[PDB]
Amino acid sequence: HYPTDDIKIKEVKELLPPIAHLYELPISKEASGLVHRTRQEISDLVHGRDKRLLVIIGPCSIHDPKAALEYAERLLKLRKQYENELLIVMRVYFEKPRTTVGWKGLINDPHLDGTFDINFGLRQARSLLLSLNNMGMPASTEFLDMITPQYYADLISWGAIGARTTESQVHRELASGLSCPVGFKNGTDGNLKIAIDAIGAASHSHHFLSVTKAGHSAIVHTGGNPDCHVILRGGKEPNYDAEHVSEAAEQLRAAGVTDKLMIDCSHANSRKDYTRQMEVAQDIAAQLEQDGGNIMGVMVESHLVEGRQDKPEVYGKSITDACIGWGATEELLALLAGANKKRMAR
Amino acid sequence: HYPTDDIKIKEVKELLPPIAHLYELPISKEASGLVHRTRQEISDLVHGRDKRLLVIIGPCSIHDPKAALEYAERLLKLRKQYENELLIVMRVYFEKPRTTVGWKGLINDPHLDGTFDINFGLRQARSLLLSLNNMGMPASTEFLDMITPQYYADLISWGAIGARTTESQVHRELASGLSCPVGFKNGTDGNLKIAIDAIGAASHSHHFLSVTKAGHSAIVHTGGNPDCHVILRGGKEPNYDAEHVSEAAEQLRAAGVTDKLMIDCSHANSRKDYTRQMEVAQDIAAQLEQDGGNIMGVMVESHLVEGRQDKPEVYGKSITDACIGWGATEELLALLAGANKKRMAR
Amino acid sequence: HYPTDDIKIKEVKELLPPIAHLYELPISKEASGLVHRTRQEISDLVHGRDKRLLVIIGPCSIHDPKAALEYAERLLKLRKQYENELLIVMRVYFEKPRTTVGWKGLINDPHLDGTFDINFGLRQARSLLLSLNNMGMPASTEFLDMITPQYYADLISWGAIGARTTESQVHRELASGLSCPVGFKNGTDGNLKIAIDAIGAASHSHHFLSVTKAGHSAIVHTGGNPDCHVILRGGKEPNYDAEHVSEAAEQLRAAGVTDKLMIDCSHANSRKDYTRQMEVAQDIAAQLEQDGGNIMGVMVESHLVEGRQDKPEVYGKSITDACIGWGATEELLALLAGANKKRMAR
Amino acid sequence: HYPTDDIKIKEVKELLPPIAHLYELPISKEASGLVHRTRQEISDLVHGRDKRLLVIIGPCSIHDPKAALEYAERLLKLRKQYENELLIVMRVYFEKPRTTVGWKGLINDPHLDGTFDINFGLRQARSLLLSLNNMGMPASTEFLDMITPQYYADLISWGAIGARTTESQVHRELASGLSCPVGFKNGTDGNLKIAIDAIGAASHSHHFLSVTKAGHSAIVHTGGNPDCHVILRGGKEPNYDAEHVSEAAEQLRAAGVTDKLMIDCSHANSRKDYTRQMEVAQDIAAQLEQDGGNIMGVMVESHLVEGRQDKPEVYGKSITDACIGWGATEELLALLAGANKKRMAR
Ligand SMILES: N[C@@H](Cc1ccc(O)cc1)C(=O)O
Ligand SMILES: N[C@@H](Cc1ccc(O)cc1)C(=O)O
Ligand SMILES: N[C@@H](Cc1ccc(O)cc1)C(=O)O
Ligand SMILES: N[C@@H](Cc1ccc(O)cc1)C(=O)O
Ligand SMILES: [Mn+2]
Ligand SMILES: [Mn+2]
Ligand SMILES: [Mn+2]
Ligand SMILES: [Mn+2]
Repeated sequence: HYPTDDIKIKEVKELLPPIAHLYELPISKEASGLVHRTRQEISDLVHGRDKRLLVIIGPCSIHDPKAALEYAERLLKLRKQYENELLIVMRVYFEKPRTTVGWKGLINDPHLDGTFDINFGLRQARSLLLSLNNMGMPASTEFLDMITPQYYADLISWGAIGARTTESQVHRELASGLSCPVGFKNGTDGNLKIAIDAIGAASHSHHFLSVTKAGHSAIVHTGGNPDCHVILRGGKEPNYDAEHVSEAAEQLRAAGVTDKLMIDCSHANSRKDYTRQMEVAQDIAAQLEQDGGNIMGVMVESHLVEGRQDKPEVYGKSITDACIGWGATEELLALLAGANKKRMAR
Repeated sequence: HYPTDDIKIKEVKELLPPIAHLYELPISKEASGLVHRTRQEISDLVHGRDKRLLVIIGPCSIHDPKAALEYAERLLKLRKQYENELLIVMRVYFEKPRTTVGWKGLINDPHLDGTFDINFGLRQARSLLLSLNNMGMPASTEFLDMITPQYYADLISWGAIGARTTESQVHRELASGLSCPVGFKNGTDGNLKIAIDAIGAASHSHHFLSVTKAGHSAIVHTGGNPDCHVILRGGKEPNYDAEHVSEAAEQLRAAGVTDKLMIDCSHANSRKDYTRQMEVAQDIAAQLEQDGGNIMGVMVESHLVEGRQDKPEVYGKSITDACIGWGATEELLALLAGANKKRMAR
Repeated sequence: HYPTDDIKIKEVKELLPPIAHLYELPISKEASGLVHRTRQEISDLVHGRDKRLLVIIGPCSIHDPKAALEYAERLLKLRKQYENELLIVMRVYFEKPRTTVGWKGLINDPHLDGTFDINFGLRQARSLLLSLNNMGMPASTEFLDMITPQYYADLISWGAIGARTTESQVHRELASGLSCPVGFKNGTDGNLKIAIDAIGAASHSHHFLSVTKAGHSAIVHTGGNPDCHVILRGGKEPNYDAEHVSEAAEQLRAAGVTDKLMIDCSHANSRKDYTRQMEVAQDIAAQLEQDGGNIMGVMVESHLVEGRQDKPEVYGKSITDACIGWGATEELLALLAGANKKRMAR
Repeated sequence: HYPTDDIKIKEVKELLPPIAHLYELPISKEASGLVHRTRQEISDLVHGRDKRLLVIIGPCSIHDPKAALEYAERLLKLRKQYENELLIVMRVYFEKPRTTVGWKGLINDPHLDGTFDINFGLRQARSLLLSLNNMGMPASTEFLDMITPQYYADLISWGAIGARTTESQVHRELASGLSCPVGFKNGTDGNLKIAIDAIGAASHSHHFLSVTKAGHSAIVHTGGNPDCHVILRGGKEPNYDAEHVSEAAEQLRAAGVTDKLMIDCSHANSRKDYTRQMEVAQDIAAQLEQDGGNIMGVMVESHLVEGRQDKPEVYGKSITDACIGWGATEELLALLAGANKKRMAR
């Protein structure tokens, strides 16, 4: 026969199934309680029942777990300190999607050297998330595929579907069966309709393909996710100001979905310049003081150290998108806490 | 000890692995030969080694195998008759992605009644593709997820990644290991950079998660797909005309990827009107007559009977997007054949 | 770094999982009814609620399914005719365990030429069992390992654990979770304790290692099989006469298990002389006339044609142990039917 | 559709696949060398190329790994002390086969409380075996089924098939693909032919059903095991003396298999009284000092503290068959080393 199968495949390696990771790193009672509780709390924010600000804040991507747990220990103090004004949740993204050839994230390539030790990667990803939850810091992440969630979704209190996948039917179907609340980002060029469309789609029951905990191909029948919302992350032009929030909210009401939204201070809203995250946060603060009824959260890309680097030389310094440092982070959260205390008190 | 896992999952059900369907419906010598040959012949059009026009043509979605087989028998005659000018490959899409609630396609819901007998669907799909190839008709389809291809990619001569997934990293990774040439559509609002980037991305080696033929979770390390191209399919504005082809070509050369492209006569370029497909085809024909050096194919939604219908009452009429009928198909193909006969003789 | 794993293994090949066979050959409504009620009917014989005689009768091993179906259609007329006196179930054994190099049975080597096409054999075995049941003929078999049952046990009305495996803990555990009544044979040298112990063991809950329907290693927690009994099949000397029955009954009563047993007319009771099966059946008929309260069934090795052959040249003639032909079978059943008519009438 | 499938199954639970354990506890360089060499050294005894006595000695069953490690540390000193005369390998059996309801072993029930935590049991079993090998004590075990060996056979230098399974075709097939040398015991009533038949059978190639390292059902094709021998373990009467050895040797040569055998000092050769293990060993000693040409090994049930316990209330005390203590073990080994010194020196 002429060959027709796997013509462009170098290798297919079997993967340790989720149950193997679950046996080594079973979720503890206290992590279980933190996740259940934070999921519910976030849901209240999504549907306008509590007026705290959800703050998803942390590195662009995790490239070292030691630095991440160190970051978490500082953030934990602010989480407790601002607990009446803000619901702080740590951003634990293992990979930034990239068009150009480059590092594929911590799950994919934990040794940062192109050896793609994914079993170790997933094991590390789960270990980190259990430790964070065990210390009192809830975690959030981006789900890029339909398989990785079986390894650690049980430890995630909030999920994101990125700008590049919000329109994708299979990612919407995934979101409809995710145990956590989910935010959908507007398209890379500013299209908001696709995120509005996605919350619609994700609240309904769907079927997609994936694997069981034991690692076998299966059909997943989901119940719908009622806790979805939009994230404004800019486009050609930023979309974070009051007028864009207003238009967005009107559109969400017309589609019959939640008009409470998140604003990303990073990415195309900061123009890929980390020193502008603070500008976006200040405008949001202004919005919260005047009115700001439709804002329920913000996203901030933050690290121990500011900026970015191509190689992982410097500890707690991003190797993907540039972040603000810890000093600026304390400044940003004091401000948001300050502004939302006034909103909550009106 | 609060629950955190599969909170919004109604059911998970095991799927028959690929090997079960490969065991019952193994590829034949003839089907292997046709797939292999057709994939090569198409790559030749992609890289400009041959100036025949690839015509991806057939129903919007397959909802009846008998009608598809009948359609194929008619198309076969014209595939042979035009074989020196056109490379005709049947469209065999099992689903049409959509945002609203509705029929999820032949793989997901073969009984067209909401039972989701996916084991049956996947079986019928492979059976139809094996039959089409055995009769002399090569097939093409859209790959919407990372698992379904293990079940029938071996029977597919050309693959599409739709507008909604072209920017998705995991779909680009998938394309990088598909055995067939792959077309990337421009975004739903007419964005071409995502498809140009996708070609660049898919030519490189990647890892993604999927399942082995035996249905177990796995790491797939791909080789890169050197045979990818863009498909112009409209957006806010149609992009089929000479001026758009030339803008696209310029952008492709500047990214250092192939400047040969496909034009979808349907969907947003026809504005969802099936009678405008013939208009787009004539415009393409006129370009091939004048120059048209960057056009390597077209896409046409065609069935035995023209139009569309909500319920599958009429034999051979679409229940998804509207199609041209057999009569206009004959004329479209005869038009494109003659226009390309001239381009070829230059 | 020395190799320590799989030193003496030539190949490990993956099987189609049971779900693959179950999907091609699902159990029909009618086959389900037959299996359900025959298991119940037999259970009534084991615990003494009904005085009909279970007759397990058919070839030593199946090597041709067509002969087995032709055998089955003749036997069916007799199953119907003697249904008030005899409960006739066909023997569908796929393999005779042996010590010397030879044919490994219809599952292991369905093509009978040493190519070990196990996927094909499991398929053929299931199809044969399905067709038998669909025609009205219940089936029985011997379970030699802990994995093959997942492929066809749903089609089996009565099971044997052979003389060579009755003492094996893992086989006793299997029996404890088999859906059918099970007969255990006495040891090759005549030891009855191992079968009495086996019945005891198998009535309890156990755990044993096996495979799920999807083919994954699993732990099976069984509930106990309350329907087990012994089979007197001879030893150094035959054990079929009234004295031996009576000694067995007492021992059975002493271990507090059912004192109804089965007598195998073949094997070491006939001493591998198929013409003696008739004399064993005549002894049993006499016991039934006189009393025989502890007999609930008999086993008989029977085919279309008598004797045995080394190669499968002659149609419907055994390639394992020698069987009685069809004419002698008619006599034997008539003999047993008439005798038990009088036992039942008392 | 009446139910016919799994009627008497309480629960099917997925088991961690072997690879999961092999990932947490990979074999080390040193353990590899110890396993590889010992297997070769045993092969040499089996085939008469060295006259050292193989000594399989250790607890009847392991129920505490701390005690097993302490026992091993003491045994190691003797292993080295007597290395020129004896090859001391540790008995590391996890379960003892039972007809009556009892503790089902360390693998099945590591917590000694009916929780059947088999994943943990298998993990513990592997861990113990890896530790033993790491400190320089090779290990030996009974293989009771066709799945457990995938989890630790790589750490085993000698395997036993017990009296209850020696006649079993599937265990013979298992043995034919085991990396270690294998001993087959004579039947529980003293039948030697089954063990002689077993060696014959196990030296040829076989197919049996099992699971891959990845935990999926598979067809195993073995190469044959050339290193099998019998074990004399008594029956209705003891079989350990010169005249039973002589007669066994004769039947062995006559069947064209190795006439070197092992004698079990325990079980039916001791009358199930641990105090008579020594009297058996004294007889073997006398045989060696006169001739003892056919003896290549002995088997001894020994522990730190002598005797049995109904429940595990004491350190280093058997909870299954009764074992001689350390004192009696020092004396037995001295006796054997001394007698065998004399055999080796002529
Ligand atoms: N386990 C995920 C949902 C999920 C289920 C099955 C899958 O295959 C994938 C994802 C959660 O609890 O959110
Ligand atoms: N088998 C596909 C490539 C592929 C391989 C593995 C997967 O999991 C998915 C897709 C092809 O030949 O095109
Ligand atoms: N399926 C078997 C019982 C069984 C279940 C699991 C196994 O792994 C083996 C046997 C029956 O219906 O009798
Ligand atoms: N792994 C075993 C042999 C074996 C192989 C496969 C199995 O499924 C079972 C046992 C050994 O090395 O001795
Ligand atoms: Mn980022
Ligand atoms: Mn369409
Ligand atoms: Mn027989
Ligand atoms: Mn013992």
